[PDB]
Amino acid sequence: AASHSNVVFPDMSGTALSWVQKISGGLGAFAIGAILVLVVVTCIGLRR
Amino acid sequence: VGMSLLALISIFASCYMLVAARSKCLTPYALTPGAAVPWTLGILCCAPRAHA
Repeated sequence: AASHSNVVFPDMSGTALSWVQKISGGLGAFAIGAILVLVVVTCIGLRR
Repeated sequence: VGMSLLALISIFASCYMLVAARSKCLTPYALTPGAAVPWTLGILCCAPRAHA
């Protein structure tokens, strides 16, 4: 019989979760940049 | 109870001072038919959002 507690979810520092973190970080940086562009544009538009 | 009450008193005093400073800075602009200086409008929020 198995000698472990049979838990499978890996650590957030594992290779798979490192890849997921990197991809999510890239997409989040893109989204934050787009938010900043929209905010700057709308503030300039409202200041007129 | 004493510490909580003192903290609430201090935070209320600071908020009142900010509101009073805002009112004192933006009071002369409602006594003229002039503009509100959007530079100051951005930092100092006022009731007229778009009008005047």
